[PDB]
Amino acid sequence: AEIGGDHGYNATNIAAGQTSGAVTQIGPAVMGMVRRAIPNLIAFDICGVQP
Amino acid sequence: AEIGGDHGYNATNIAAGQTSGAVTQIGPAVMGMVRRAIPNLIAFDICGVQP
Amino acid sequence: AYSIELTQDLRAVHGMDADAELSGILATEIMLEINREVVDWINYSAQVGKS
Amino acid sequence: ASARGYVNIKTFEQKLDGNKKIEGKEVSVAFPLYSDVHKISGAHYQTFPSEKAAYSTVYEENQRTEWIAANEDLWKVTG
Amino acid sequence: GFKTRYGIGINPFAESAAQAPASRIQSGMPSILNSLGKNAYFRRVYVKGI
Amino acid sequence: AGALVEIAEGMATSIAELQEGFNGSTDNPWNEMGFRIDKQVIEAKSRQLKA
Amino acid sequence: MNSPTGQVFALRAVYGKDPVAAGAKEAFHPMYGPDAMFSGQGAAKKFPALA
Amino acid sequence: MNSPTGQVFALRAVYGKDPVAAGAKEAFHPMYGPDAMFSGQGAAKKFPALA
Amino acid sequence: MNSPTGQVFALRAVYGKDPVAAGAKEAFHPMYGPDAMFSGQGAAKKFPALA
Repeated sequence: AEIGGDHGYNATNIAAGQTSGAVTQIGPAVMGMVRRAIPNLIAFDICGVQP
Repeated sequence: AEIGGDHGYNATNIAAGQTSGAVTQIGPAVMGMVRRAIPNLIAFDICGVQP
Repeated sequence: AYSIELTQDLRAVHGMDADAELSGILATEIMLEINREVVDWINYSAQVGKS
Repeated sequence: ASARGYVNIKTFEQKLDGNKKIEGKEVSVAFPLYSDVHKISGAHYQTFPSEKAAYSTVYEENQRTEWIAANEDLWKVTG
Repeated sequence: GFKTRYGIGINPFAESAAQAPASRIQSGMPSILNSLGKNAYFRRVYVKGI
Repeated sequence: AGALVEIAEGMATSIAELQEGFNGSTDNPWNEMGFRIDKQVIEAKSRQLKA
Repeated sequence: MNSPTGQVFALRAVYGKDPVAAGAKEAFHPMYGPDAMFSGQGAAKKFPALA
Repeated sequence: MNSPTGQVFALRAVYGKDPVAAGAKEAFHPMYGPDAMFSGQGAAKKFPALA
Repeated sequence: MNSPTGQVFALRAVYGKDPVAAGAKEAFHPMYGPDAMFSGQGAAKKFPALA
């Protein structure tokens, strides 16, 4: 009666592949890295430049 | 001084990619699977088969 | 001041440069500040309105 | 605490023999300990994971020989 | 009988009101801690008096 | 109320020139920026019925 | 999701020399602005927190 | 090892209906012979341990 | 109505194993939403009625 088992649903147990069942999987694939936006400038029409 | 850090050398903290430094890596990748060898038979010449 | 032990493995695991990530966020941070400066002096140097 | 997960085995008691029972026992196990050692099959149970231990009998990260004696105790036949 | 398996996920940066994630390996399953009332993407308003 | 206003300014070219131990001066480090890279993990849950 | 348990990273740009630290400000944060003088006078002298 | 922290699997062939269990006899083990009636009489009746 | 006594059937989609029974809920009901864990977690345990 081989049980497939699940991860604990814990965040650590998954990242390790640790599984209550028989098999311990490799790892949690990758769905890709999310970065944070780079914010916008007000430009300079508000103030004279004069390099 | 952005530090690269290490896995804790703990067995879980590696498989989870948890890392003391900035970056938490993906995971261990894989070095391949090791199975266990099947033993060897003594065959039948020691006892008359006689189906 | 990033680290040499980081760029090795971060390039291995994530493929990112770990340099142009810092030079990207410093050169961007000096601009986002020099832009938030000349807005701050507008708000700083402005008379109280509705007065 | 276990800090990871709790696999919760609830055995359901039954009449094995004349005027005898296999007592159903609510028990919780720290998930890493559970995946390592569990003997439960054919034991008339049902299991679920939970972030906190869902039964009053709790086994943390480190017991081992204390737990190894508890799971095989799920088969104890009392009258 | 039928069986399906799906699973749900929460957008990292969901909260975005916090400069740091906790624990740095953090379940993306919606839970009371991370996902309850904390998504910056969804803003809910009970309208009364209709 | 205008009591406590909000500004952004520069760095005097006398201080910025010698910065972090030039010309005998000391105790005045530069400011730095890192990056972090933390991860998340999800799990698949099941569902099912009968007739 | 092809294999169970996806995972997704997140790159926080964190400044102040400690990418992972208690209460280390995030760099480009849609909510919170860039600290106006950080590159600037803020690096030359330490300004007293307002309490 | 190209990327840090490789990982190797191991597949134990376990019998007794519970792949992961307390003292679950491994199937094909160079040390230990197979219990010669497991398939056989040992499944029909239970033989008492010797103590 | 071409002949006395018409008749009209009605197919209730009723769930819970009893096509006819006491208060067995109808499946696709314009009023009542489908209980969203019935297939799901709701079949693993019985959630305590709220009273």
